[PDB]
Amino acid sequence: APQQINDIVHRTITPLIEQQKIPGMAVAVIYQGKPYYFTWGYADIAKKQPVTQQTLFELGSVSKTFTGVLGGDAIARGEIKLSDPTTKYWPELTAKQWNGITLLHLATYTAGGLPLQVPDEVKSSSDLLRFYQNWQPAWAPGTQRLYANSSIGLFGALAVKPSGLSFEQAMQTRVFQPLKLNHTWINVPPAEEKNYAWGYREGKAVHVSPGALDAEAYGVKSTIEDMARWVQSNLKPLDINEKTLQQGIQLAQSRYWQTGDMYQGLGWEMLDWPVNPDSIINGSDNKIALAARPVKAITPPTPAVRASWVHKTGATGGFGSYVAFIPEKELGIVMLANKNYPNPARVDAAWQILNALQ
Ligand SMILES: *C(=O)/C=C/N[C@@H](C(=O)O)[C@](C)(Cn1cc[n+](C)n1)S(=O)O
Ligand SMILES: [Cl-]
Ligand SMILES: [Zn+2]
Ligand SMILES: [Zn+2]
Ligand SMILES: [Zn+2]
Repeated sequence: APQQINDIVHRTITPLIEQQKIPGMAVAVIYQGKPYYFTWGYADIAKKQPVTQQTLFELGSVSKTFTGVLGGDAIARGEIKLSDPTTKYWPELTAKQWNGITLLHLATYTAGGLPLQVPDEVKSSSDLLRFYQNWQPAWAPGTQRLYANSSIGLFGALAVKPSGLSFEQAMQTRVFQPLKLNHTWINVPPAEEKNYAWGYREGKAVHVSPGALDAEAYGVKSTIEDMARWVQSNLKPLDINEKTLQQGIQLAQSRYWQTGDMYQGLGWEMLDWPVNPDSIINGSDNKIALAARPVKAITPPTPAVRASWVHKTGATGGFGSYVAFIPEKELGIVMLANKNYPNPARVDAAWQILNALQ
């Protein structure tokens, strides 16, 4: 890699690892469209297995970017419309509060207060229906954004219904395979489990536990190479030969709602570039990122703006991830770690690197 990249990566990430006690980390810096890879530490401490470019990490909520693009691909196929009512795809959702809640609201967390989590007691389709049937909204739809796995999670599940495919089969055939993400998995196959890093929480080795709608909201695992290719695909959608997927990527970066200097896409979140770094750093703290905030509709949604900081944080019990990119500059970064360390530390490091390379 260019010396300038090597230097800023060492001086930014090695101290981050020292400061945050991260056991293993993989970073990809995309510079002029090309990924440069860096690894540190161990995927499995006790076995002394190093992190490599083939190590699988839990992406956590970075998974929502795949769900948003899959939903965009379904829009481009004409299979769904964001204005469609939820009940078109789930008629059994007869409760009156669902009158007026659209797929747009589900995808963008604006349904009116769907909770952050699907309750752990939900273990079957019948349990899931009772959960949504009994939910009482705190706000009218389309007025407040409250980040929630139960919101975009339902969006993903319903968006694939017209295809007749399971969510996992839809994601594999319509996103992973066309983009040659051949080491990205909702369910890690046994033959690949040897590359699956352990996450570390308070010293103990942990993996994410199953949960309702986990694949849609936080359940994808991937390598640093595949995630760099994901960033390249979102930086340069016109390079993708499948037209519905090219357009789905663009639709996921459209701006549907604004709150402060942040715009809500499908999975992705966006800000105008140049960005105020303190805003993205401070705003990534869960105290803010998970709080309810009023939104203003953008009608029609702004088509994907090239001069944007586009990003998503993600976490599981034992992992912490971050992806950010700037289409106008063909600049991006992926940071995968097997410790869940505070989001602001992730964003600060990413901005220090990309700012140095602009
Ligand atoms: C996106 O990053 C969301 C991640 N969810 C985390 C979290 O809430 O901190 C997990 C995945 C929570 N969770 C709920 C149900 N299950 C199986 N995990 S993590 O702490 O376990
Ligand atoms: Cl140094
Ligand atoms: Zn040094
Ligand atoms: Zn791969
Ligand atoms: Zn392989």
